[PDB]
Amino acid sequence: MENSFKAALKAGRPQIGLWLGLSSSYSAELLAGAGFDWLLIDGEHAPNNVQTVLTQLQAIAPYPSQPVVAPSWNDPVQIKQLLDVGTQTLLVPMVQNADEAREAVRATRYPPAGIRGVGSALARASRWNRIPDYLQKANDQMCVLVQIETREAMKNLPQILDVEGVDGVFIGPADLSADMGYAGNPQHPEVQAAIEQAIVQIRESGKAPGILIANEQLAKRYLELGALFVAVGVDTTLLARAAEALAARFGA
Amino acid sequence: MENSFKAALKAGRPQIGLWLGLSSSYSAELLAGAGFDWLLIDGEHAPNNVQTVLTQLQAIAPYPSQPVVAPSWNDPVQIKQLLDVGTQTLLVPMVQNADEAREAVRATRYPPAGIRGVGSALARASRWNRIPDYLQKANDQMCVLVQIETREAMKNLPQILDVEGVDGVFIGPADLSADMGYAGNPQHPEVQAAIEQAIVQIRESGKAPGILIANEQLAKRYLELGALFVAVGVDTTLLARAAEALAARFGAQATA
Amino acid sequence: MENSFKAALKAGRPQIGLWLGLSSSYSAELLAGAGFDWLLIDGEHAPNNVQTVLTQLQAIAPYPSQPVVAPSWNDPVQIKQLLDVGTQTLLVPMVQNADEAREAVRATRYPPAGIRGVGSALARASRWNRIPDYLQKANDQMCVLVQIETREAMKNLPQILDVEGVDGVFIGPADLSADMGYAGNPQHPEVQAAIEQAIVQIRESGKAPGILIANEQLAKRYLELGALFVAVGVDTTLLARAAEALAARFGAQ
Amino acid sequence: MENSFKAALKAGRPQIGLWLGLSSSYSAELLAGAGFDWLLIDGEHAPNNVQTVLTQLQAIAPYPSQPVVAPSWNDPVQIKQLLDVGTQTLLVPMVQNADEAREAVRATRYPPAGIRGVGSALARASRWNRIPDYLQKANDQMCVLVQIETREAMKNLPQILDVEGVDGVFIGPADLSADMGYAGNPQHPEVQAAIEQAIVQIRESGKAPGILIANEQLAKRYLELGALFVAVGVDTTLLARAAEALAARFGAQ
Amino acid sequence: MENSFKAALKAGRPQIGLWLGLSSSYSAELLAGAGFDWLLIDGEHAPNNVQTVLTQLQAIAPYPSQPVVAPSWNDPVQIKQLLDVGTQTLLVPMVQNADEAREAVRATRYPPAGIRGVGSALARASRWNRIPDYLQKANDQMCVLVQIETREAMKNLPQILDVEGVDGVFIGPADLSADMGYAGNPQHPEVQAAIEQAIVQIRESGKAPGILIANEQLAKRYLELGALFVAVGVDTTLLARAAEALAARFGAQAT
Amino acid sequence: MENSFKAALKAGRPQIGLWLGLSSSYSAELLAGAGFDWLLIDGEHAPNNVQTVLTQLQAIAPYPSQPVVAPSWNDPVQIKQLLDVGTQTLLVPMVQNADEAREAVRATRYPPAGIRGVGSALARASRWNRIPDYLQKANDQMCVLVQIETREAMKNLPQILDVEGVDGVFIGPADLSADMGYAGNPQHPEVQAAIEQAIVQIRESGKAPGILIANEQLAKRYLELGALFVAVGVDTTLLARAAEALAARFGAQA
Ligand SMILES: [Ca+2]
Ligand SMILES: [Ca+2]
Ligand SMILES: [Ca+2]
Ligand SMILES: [Ca+2]
Ligand SMILES: [Ca+2]
Ligand SMILES: [Co+2]
Ligand SMILES: [Co+2]
Ligand SMILES: [Co+2]
Ligand SMILES: [Co+2]
Ligand SMILES: [Co+2]
Ligand SMILES: [Co+2]
Repeated sequence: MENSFKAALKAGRPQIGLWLGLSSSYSAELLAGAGFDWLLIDGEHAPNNVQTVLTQLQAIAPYPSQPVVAPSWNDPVQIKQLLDVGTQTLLVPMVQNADEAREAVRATRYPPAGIRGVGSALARASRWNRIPDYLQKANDQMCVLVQIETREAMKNLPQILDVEGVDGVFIGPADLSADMGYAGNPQHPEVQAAIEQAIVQIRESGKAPGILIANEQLAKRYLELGALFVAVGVDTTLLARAAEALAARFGA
Repeated sequence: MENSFKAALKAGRPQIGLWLGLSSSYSAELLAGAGFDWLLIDGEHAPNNVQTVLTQLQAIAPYPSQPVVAPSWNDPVQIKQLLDVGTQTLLVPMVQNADEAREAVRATRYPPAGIRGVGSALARASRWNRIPDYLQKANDQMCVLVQIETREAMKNLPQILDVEGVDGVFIGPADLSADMGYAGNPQHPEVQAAIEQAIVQIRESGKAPGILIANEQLAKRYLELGALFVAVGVDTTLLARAAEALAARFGAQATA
Repeated sequence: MENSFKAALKAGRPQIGLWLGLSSSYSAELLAGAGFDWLLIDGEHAPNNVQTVLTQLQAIAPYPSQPVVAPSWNDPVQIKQLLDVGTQTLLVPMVQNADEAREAVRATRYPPAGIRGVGSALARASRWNRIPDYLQKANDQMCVLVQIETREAMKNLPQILDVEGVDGVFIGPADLSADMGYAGNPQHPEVQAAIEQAIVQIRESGKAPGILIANEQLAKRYLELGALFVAVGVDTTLLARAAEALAARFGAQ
Repeated sequence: MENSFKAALKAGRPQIGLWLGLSSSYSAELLAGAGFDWLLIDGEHAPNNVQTVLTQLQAIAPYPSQPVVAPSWNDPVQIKQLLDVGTQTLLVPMVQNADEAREAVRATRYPPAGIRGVGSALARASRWNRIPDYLQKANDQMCVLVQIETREAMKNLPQILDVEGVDGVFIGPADLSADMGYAGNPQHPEVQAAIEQAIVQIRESGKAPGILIANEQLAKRYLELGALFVAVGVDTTLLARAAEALAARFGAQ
Repeated sequence: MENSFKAALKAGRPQIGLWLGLSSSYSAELLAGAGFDWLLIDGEHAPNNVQTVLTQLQAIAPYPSQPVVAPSWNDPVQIKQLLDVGTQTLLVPMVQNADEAREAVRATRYPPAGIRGVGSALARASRWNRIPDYLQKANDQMCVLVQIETREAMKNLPQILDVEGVDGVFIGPADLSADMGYAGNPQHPEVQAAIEQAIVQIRESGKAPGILIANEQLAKRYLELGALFVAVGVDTTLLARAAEALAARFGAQAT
Repeated sequence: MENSFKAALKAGRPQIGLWLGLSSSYSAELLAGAGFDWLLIDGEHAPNNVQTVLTQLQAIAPYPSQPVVAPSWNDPVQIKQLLDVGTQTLLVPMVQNADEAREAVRATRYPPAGIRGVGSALARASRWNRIPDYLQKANDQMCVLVQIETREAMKNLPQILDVEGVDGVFIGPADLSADMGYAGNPQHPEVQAAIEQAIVQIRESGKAPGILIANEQLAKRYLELGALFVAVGVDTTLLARAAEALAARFGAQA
């Protein structure tokens, strides 16, 4: 049950990812064979739930690409449910301060380190108790990534980076650009300045920076600045744009 | 992406609705062709979730009937999710005061006007970013309808009616009659007085009054008093009652 | 595991039914409480499969109303599958002659009386072998109903009524009226003559006549002539027409 | 509408249960015929939601075994939704004190007794308004069981037992053992001591004690100590362990 | 209930299509807004059934793109079922001769023209009997497209082209190339020759030629030769190829 | 994409299986970790279809246990569909003679060897065209097992064994006992005699015998006789019987 994504990040190995919003275990398997280091199953902005996360985890399982899951909110209940179907790496939206970051971490750990609910007998996570000593091994293989997505989050970043158990800090540019007054224009220089400053600040604390960006040149820039988990595209967009451009080339 | 239901309410055009509790994209399509101005996908009291709301929206889409969604609660996370699958008109249950009404409005609006989370590449709402100016146009096409459903809510109605972004106020007679101590009996005179008083107060404010009522004579009365979005039946009831009546017209059979 | 629909046909007690085409286990439950003697899960003209039939059977189970299933065709493999999920009364479409009726019967019976495939350990039908002597009891609780739906079938009614194991013969007025040249108009005198003649003919053989008809006055006539399983409405129609009438009472009118 | 699990509880009848985590209406039906007094549909630790709870309730309905549902948390909204699809017995997780217990009770009762939202017309719970007088009878048929799963809850037990409407108090050994420093080892003597003490307090207060324990010898011990709703197995475990043993018997030794 | 795809083929307006194998009503909607003239819901080689076809038809409905459905075989029962959920254009696989083509036609028509079973009260196709005189109007709005996919079928093309109610003839290049001994790869001179001669012959008969090909240069060539329904890509391929190229630009490789 | 089950049978290595009729990708995963050599997804007597077969194959994929699928009938179209979602080993019910065996084989092979329809671009089987030279390599990794389940099939067994592409012959005791006149009692000596004779006959032709039997003593005997793919239990039975026995230990009375 070693979490290989977590190990790679701790080792400073950059991981290239794809964001999955098609909410299908079928297209998930198709994309699991595409060569990405990680895949993000989006429970916040795509029509996923615990049940569809489960089937996408099952589809992805035999492939080299590692799954990461975003809950719809920093909710300990939903987090519990996602961990039990086998989620080991979690990308938590809208973490605004160190207290919220701490609660995200505590939501993933069994007592006394946290408040994760115990139900190993019926969890896929323990393979229904086939994994020996699962309850003693689980906490150390959880990888908690928190999203900073507002000015308020930026103010609290130094404190957030001091929270033990926060393995990575992810910058959400859509939300950040909107909160900064540039909605839909994360490429704006003021937003970019905040993003670059944050990436360096995160890496400088010895934690892993991450980000999603559709511009491949920006993605390379962030990697140069020390980003360690970079999502470089989104499935819905890849499909829609490729389809539209094809139709257009035939005058449809 | 302009919200035609919102525009109709703003113009003062009465809209006749059916409540959908069958939680099926199939029956949703069947009912979408029946001639209603609006259909309510009930996420509060029917076994719906974000995924089933999506398929019902897809089913209804080619028809003129406009979808409205009731979330299970005034919860910004659920509202975010419903909006991203394409919900533009929301009927929020159990809005008790103007602070709650304001929170419902803010949940539907992107910053700085609200706290709606941004995920347009993934959203049916933006047609997966096919709408270039989606983020700039979205707020103005959201239609927030708040349900007042308790004695407490009725006391707060004047302040609720001043909340910018509340486009309509809907009276929920089942919850209201129960809160008033008349469960299952909205026909009661004290309940009817609170309802009529509320419709008139809403009307005078310039916002749209709405209500659900299965009694067609009451429905007509409410429309006469100025109600602008009136749901006049429920799919489960229509089906059950028509089926029960039909079986009964044949009754028990003689053994021969 | 007694087939009470079958027993009622044998008692001579007419059974009033509703046709289910909403293809939902939720609306199936709602309608199971509506007071019908039987409910037809339509696998031919509604978007059902073996899986949705199963969930509809589960939904209906605690209610008095008895389920009947129409497969999409007289196909022994599909029939095998529907029986294993627990179907005991079948309404087979487009049965054109005695050969086809015999094949429908044999599809429902274990050897040597037929060719039903054996898989009781897996089957809801046996409650996963919880029911003792299931394999020895099952054949006799099957109720085979065959639809006659064309001029050819009507012509061949006498041979069909001689088939052992055919418990009832059901007239399908939509397909019949179309085949007769009156599509959409089963109320045509020529179609009604064929229907009434058939009902009497079936009644006389000792087998049960059945029919689906949305006109209530016609239904009462068919009952008067001896019909024993009469479906008197369709869920999709009841809902659609009720919704439409309601909207209209508030529209232009 | 009569809640027979609640009735049994009030009569002091010990009820033997099976925990369901397979999240399937198909295996639910198979297990509903197995002879258990009750079945726990786990909304907290199995991949269930309101919709799958509904289908499992429909599957279980015609059997004697009574359903109990664990919501994922003490959340009035989820509780409202679970009640409307027909849940009458709730096993609420992580109830830490008396205030939380009272809020669980209030979430199940209509005004003016509580805050349960009213939507009887489209609820399976009322059979779509086919149950009279549903709204007047519903509150009394709700059965609220609260789970005590931490040292804090154990400390607060005396006060929790004083909450009207709490019909039963359930000890969660997995969560309790972890909270006490023995994760994966509820067998441990000190955990056992805490469990046995709680059962006594509960029984002596006049409320029903409950527990889940897969070790049958410990189950029988808890029953002897006065526990009244005891879940003695988990479907996933029964299936996994049985399959593993079968495979191993055909492998080396 | 007017079948506009049929009307386009009859008018000689070339229709550009995309093949749908993702078997999802969600991606079907996303693709329905991409600007194609038609979309093929593949019930033969993708994990679809009558129920999933229905949901895809519903997702596609409000968009201009017209749905076409390939059943898994020329089976009148499956055809009956597909039609009742609202399919009006069928792409029937492995039609080998004129008799089989005629049987495909008859499966889509009510008596006396065919053997389609009558179930209009519960069919989406009639909008649950809201379309007045549906039973009298339905036949003329059915569009039957037959796939020729073997050397035998190619030999029988002249006779297949003489079958009334066959509105179009589609060449299946993967199956045809396999039958010709090229193991599913149609990019050989002799396969191309067979395809091109067939397109010309179909068009000269006054029927619509169709084809699926992922190579855009070949698609353009087939349009130049008179093909009227050309599918120019497959959803699974577009997605897989787009994703793999993207990973490869960051060094991430699956090859 | 090598079929390891097929290779095992060829090598004469016995494979222990579990029959899956719970029709769930969730329980399929749970049972995939249980230690079996193979798992039978039953499309004939459990409520499965191509779509549910697909999700069970996906669930099973990262485990050692190899999937086998039983179609509902020897139907080329259904076989085509099952193969495209990734099925490589088929257990075909009610194969009665050599013509039927030969047609099962042809249904699994691309031309010229068979009539399997070509749709590689959208098949999980080819992993959407990532498996190089899939169409050229697919035929040799297909494993065709035919079920003999009637007296007629028994009579025709020698010719069935003489059809190339038939990799294994499976005896279906429930159907066979019924056709023989002992419905529900496979244990009857006359059925057992037929079964044992068939097993030796299959082994002697060089091909792999298989059977399903829930009685573990009988299973061991069939293995001793040279059966090479033996299913020793059924998921639904395992679960129902274990649950019932548990309830009964606490007082449950029928
Ligand atoms: Ca510090
Ligand atoms: Ca514009
Ligand atoms: Ca009756
Ligand atoms: Ca000609
Ligand atoms: Ca070879
Ligand atoms: Co964000
Ligand atoms: Co209300
Ligand atoms: Co008919
Ligand atoms: Co617990
Ligand atoms: Co082809
Ligand atoms: Co068999």
